[PDB]
Amino acid sequence: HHHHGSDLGKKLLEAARAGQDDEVRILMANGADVNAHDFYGITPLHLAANFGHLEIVEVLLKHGADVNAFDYDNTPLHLAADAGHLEIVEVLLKYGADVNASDRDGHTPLHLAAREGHLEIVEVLLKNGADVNAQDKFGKTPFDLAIDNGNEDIAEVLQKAA
Amino acid sequence: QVCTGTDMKLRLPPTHLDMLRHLYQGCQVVQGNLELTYLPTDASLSFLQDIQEVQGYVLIAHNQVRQVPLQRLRIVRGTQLFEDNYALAVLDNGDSPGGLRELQLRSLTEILKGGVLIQRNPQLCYQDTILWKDIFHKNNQLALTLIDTCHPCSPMCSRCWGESSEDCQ
Repeated sequence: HHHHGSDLGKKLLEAARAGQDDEVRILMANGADVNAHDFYGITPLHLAANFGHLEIVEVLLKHGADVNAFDYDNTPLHLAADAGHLEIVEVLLKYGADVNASDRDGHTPLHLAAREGHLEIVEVLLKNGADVNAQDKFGKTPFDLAIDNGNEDIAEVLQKAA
Repeated sequence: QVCTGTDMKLRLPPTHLDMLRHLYQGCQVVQGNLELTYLPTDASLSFLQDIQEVQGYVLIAHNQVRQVPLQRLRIVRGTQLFEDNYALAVLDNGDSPGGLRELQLRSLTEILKGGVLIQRNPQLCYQDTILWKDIFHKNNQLALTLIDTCHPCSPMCSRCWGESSEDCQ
């Protein structure tokens, strides 16, 4: 049967995904669970971080959403770093997102930013304490991923930061 | 080979079964949403046997039937989405009791866009054993999956659509 909290959690995942700010804020004032997740552990923070919705990210954070939540794969910081959302990365970090969290493959966000050729995000990560020596389950490093991905500029930055 | 789906959603139909038959009989590819709703226990659904593709969303809801012969459906494109979210929605099927026992979608491979919603199906088994991430397409990895959580899967698999060896993922 239908339950209040679950339905509001559903609505919240939906709205956070869709980028609907008004809906998200309203759902906040109605007590929707900021930490609701789907079958795969996807939280509203994950969705917003990934689909580039900055307002919604800040709102969820201020309402206490778990910055370091793992879903089936990773943390919100991973998603934002992989998707090339610089500001979301900065906010996430400002709110205590772990710069070195490792996903189910042992990727850190530095791994993903380097793989995806996002340089400015690589710099923000480094400046925030990212470890260049982090090794994924393939024994691969962020420098490794940058080189493997045609990212040589990013590689130079990483090499200089070691 | 080709047919139009329907826009009716959760709205009450009653002759309804006949329209569904005349619509989908023989149809391989659905050019709209496949909405199967408010079907009673004695309903004969065999005219769904040919369905291969669905361009819209699949909606299965408020049915008393124990089975929905969708075994031939390989792909849901999700160019239209139920509640703007889910390409597959199986809701409230239920009330020997009625209601969907098993999804049995043996051929389901790709869900191109949109998520999965399976809720309040009191007789249904195995929905939670399926690896849905494998089915979602490469750019669909972030769609919402909300599903409720029975004999074990056939030992010949532990991921299955139903009890039979034919039902393994």
